[PDB]
Amino acid sequence: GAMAPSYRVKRMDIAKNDEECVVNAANPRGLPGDGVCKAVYKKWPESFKNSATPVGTAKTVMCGTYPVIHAVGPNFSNYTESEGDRELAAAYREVAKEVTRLGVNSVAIPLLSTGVYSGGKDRLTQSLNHLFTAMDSTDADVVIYCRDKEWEKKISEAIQMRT
Ligand SMILES: [Cl-]
Ligand SMILES: [Cl-]
Ligand SMILES: [Cl-]
Repeated sequence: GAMAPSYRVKRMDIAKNDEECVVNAANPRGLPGDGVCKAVYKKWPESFKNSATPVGTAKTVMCGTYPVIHAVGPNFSNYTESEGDRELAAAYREVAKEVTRLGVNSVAIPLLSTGVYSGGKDRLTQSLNHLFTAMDSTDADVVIYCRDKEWEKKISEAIQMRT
Protein backbone atom coordinates (compact mmCIF):
# COMPACT_ATOMS: atom_id res chain seq x y z
CA GLY A 1 0.00 0.00 0.00
CA ALA A 2 0.93 3.71 -0.17
CA MET A 3 2.38 5.24 3.08
CA ALA A 4 -0.41 7.91 3.17
CA PRO A 5 -2.96 6.93 0.50
CA SER A 6 -4.03 10.08 -1.45
CA TYR A 7 -6.12 11.39 -4.34
CA ARG A 8 -4.59 13.75 -6.92
CA VAL A 9 -5.68 15.11 -10.30
CA LYS A 10 -3.56 15.93 -13.35
CA ARG A 11 -4.50 17.55 -16.69
CA MET A 12 -2.50 15.47 -19.23
CA ASP A 13 -2.58 12.33 -21.36
CA ILE A 14 -3.06 9.20 -19.13
CA ALA A 15 -0.71 7.39 -21.62
CA LYS A 16 2.15 9.44 -19.97
CA ASN A 17 1.12 8.52 -16.34
CA ASP A 18 3.68 8.05 -13.49
CA GLU A 19 1.68 5.30 -11.71
CA GLU A 20 2.19 1.50 -11.33
CA CYS A 21 -0.89 0.67 -13.49
CA VAL A 22 -3.52 2.34 -15.72
CA VAL A 23 -7.31 2.11 -16.07
CA ASN A 24 -8.49 2.21 -19.69
CA ALA A 25 -11.93 3.71 -20.44
CA ALA A 26 -12.54 0.66 -22.67
CA ASN A 27 -15.31 -0.43 -25.02
CA PRO A 28 -16.87 -3.87 -24.43
CA ARG A 29 -15.27 -5.33 -27.60
CA GLY A 30 -11.59 -4.68 -26.91
CA LEU A 31 -11.41 -2.37 -29.99
CA PRO A 32 -8.89 0.51 -30.27
CA GLY A 33 -11.75 3.03 -30.04
CA ASP A 34 -11.16 6.83 -29.67
CA GLY A 35 -10.15 9.30 -26.92
CA VAL A 36 -8.48 7.73 -23.80
CA CYS A 37 -9.01 4.22 -25.32
CA LYS A 38 -7.09 5.08 -28.56
CA ALA A 39 -4.20 6.69 -26.55
CA VAL A 40 -4.07 3.53 -24.39
CA TYR A 41 -4.07 1.34 -27.57
CA LYS A 42 -1.13 3.33 -29.07
CA LYS A 43 0.90 3.08 -25.81
CA TRP A 44 0.04 -0.53 -24.70
CA PRO A 45 -1.35 -2.38 -27.78
CA GLU A 46 -0.29 -5.79 -26.35
CA SER A 47 -2.86 -5.21 -23.53
CA PHE A 48 -5.77 -5.56 -26.01
CA LYS A 49 -5.25 -9.38 -26.41
CA ASN A 50 -8.59 -10.86 -25.15
CA SER A 51 -9.55 -7.57 -23.39
CA ALA A 52 -13.26 -7.72 -24.41
CA THR A 53 -15.50 -7.68 -21.29
CA PRO A 54 -19.12 -6.65 -20.60
CA VAL A 55 -20.45 -3.30 -19.42
CA GLY A 56 -20.02 -2.79 -15.67
CA THR A 57 -16.83 -4.98 -15.49
CA ALA A 58 -13.07 -4.66 -15.57
CA LYS A 59 -10.56 -7.03 -17.15
CA THR A 60 -6.78 -6.68 -16.59
CA VAL A 61 -4.26 -7.58 -19.33
CA MET A 62 -0.49 -7.18 -18.83
CA CYS A 63 1.68 -5.18 -21.28
CA GLY A 64 5.05 -6.66 -20.26
CA THR A 65 4.74 -6.38 -16.48
CA TYR A 66 2.63 -3.13 -16.64
CA PRO A 67 -1.08 -3.85 -15.84
CA VAL A 68 -3.82 -2.28 -18.03
CA ILE A 69 -7.21 -2.55 -16.28
CA HIS A 70 -9.88 -2.31 -19.04
CA ALA A 71 -12.98 -0.81 -17.32
CA VAL A 72 -16.22 -0.67 -19.37
CA GLY A 73 -18.58 2.17 -18.37
CA PRO A 74 -22.09 2.34 -19.85
CA ASN A 75 -22.83 4.45 -22.95
CA PHE A 76 -25.65 6.79 -21.68
CA SER A 77 -26.85 7.06 -25.32
CA ASN A 78 -28.12 3.42 -24.86
CA TYR A 79 -28.80 3.01 -21.11
CA THR A 80 -31.55 4.72 -19.09
CA GLU A 81 -30.22 7.20 -16.45
CA SER A 82 -31.15 4.59 -13.74
CA GLU A 83 -29.52 1.50 -15.37
CA GLY A 84 -26.52 3.54 -16.57
CA ASP A 85 -25.93 4.88 -13.05
CA ARG A 86 -25.94 1.25 -11.68
CA GLU A 87 -23.49 0.00 -14.35
CA LEU A 88 -21.15 3.04 -13.88
CA ALA A 89 -20.99 2.36 -10.07
CA ALA A 90 -20.36 -1.38 -10.81
CA ALA A 91 -17.46 -0.71 -13.26
CA TYR A 92 -15.62 1.33 -10.55
CA ARG A 93 -16.26 -1.42 -7.92
CA GLU A 94 -14.57 -3.94 -10.32
CA VAL A 95 -11.59 -1.51 -10.78
CA ALA A 96 -11.12 -1.40 -6.95
CA LYS A 97 -11.07 -5.26 -6.85
CA GLU A 98 -8.42 -5.40 -9.63
CA VAL A 99 -6.21 -2.64 -8.10
CA THR A 100 -6.36 -4.61 -4.78
CA ARG A 101 -5.60 -7.97 -6.43
CA LEU A 102 -2.57 -6.55 -8.33
CA GLY A 103 -0.93 -5.21 -5.10
CA VAL A 104 0.02 -1.91 -6.81
CA ASN A 105 0.79 1.16 -4.68
CA SER A 106 -0.63 3.63 -7.31
CA VAL A 107 -3.13 3.72 -10.22
CA ALA A 108 -3.88 6.21 -13.04
CA ILE A 109 -7.67 6.49 -13.66
CA PRO A 110 -9.88 8.47 -16.08
CA LEU A 111 -13.52 9.50 -15.30
CA LEU A 112 -15.60 6.67 -16.90
CA SER A 113 -18.63 7.57 -19.09
CA THR A 114 -17.71 11.36 -19.23
CA GLY A 115 -16.70 11.71 -22.94
CA VAL A 116 -18.36 9.96 -25.95
CA TYR A 117 -20.31 7.65 -23.49
CA SER A 118 -21.83 10.70 -21.61
CA GLY A 119 -24.98 10.81 -23.79
CA GLY A 120 -24.16 14.57 -24.17
CA LYS A 121 -24.43 15.37 -20.40
CA ASP A 122 -21.87 16.70 -17.87
CA ARG A 123 -21.24 13.64 -15.62
CA LEU A 124 -18.10 14.92 -13.74
CA THR A 125 -19.75 14.79 -10.28
CA GLN A 126 -21.66 11.49 -10.95
CA SER A 127 -18.59 9.63 -12.26
CA LEU A 128 -16.15 11.10 -9.64
CA ASN A 129 -18.52 10.20 -6.73
CA HIS A 130 -18.73 6.58 -7.98
CA LEU A 131 -14.89 6.53 -8.29
CA PHE A 132 -14.63 7.67 -4.64
CA THR A 133 -17.26 5.13 -3.43
CA ALA A 134 -15.14 2.29 -4.93
CA MET A 135 -11.58 3.51 -4.28
CA ASP A 136 -11.96 5.00 -0.75
CA SER A 137 -11.43 1.54 0.88
CA THR A 138 -8.26 0.87 -1.24
CA ASP A 139 -4.77 1.99 -0.10
CA ALA A 140 -3.32 2.75 -3.57
CA ASP A 141 -2.39 6.39 -4.42
CA VAL A 142 -5.07 7.36 -7.02
CA VAL A 143 -4.18 9.89 -9.77
CA ILE A 144 -7.17 11.07 -11.83
CA TYR A 145 -6.38 12.21 -15.42
CA CYS A 146 -8.50 14.79 -17.30
CA ARG A 147 -8.01 17.01 -20.40
CA ASP A 148 -10.07 20.19 -19.61
CA LYS A 149 -8.78 23.07 -17.37
CA GLU A 150 -12.24 23.70 -15.83
CA TRP A 151 -12.60 19.94 -15.05
CA GLU A 152 -9.12 19.93 -13.37
CA LYS A 153 -10.27 22.80 -11.07
CA LYS A 154 -13.61 21.06 -10.18
CA ILE A 155 -11.97 17.65 -9.54
CA SER A 156 -9.23 19.31 -7.40
CA GLU A 157 -11.93 21.19 -5.38
CA ALA A 158 -13.94 17.97 -4.81
CA ILE A 159 -10.79 16.17 -3.55
CA GLN A 160 -9.83 19.13 -1.24
CA MET A 161 -13.46 19.33 0.13
CA ARG A 162 -12.98 15.91 1.87
CA THR A 163 -9.40 16.77 3.17
CL1 LIG B 1 -0.09 15.72 -22.43
CL1 LIG C 1 -16.34 7.96 -22.21
CL1 LIG D 1 -11.74 16.26 -19.19
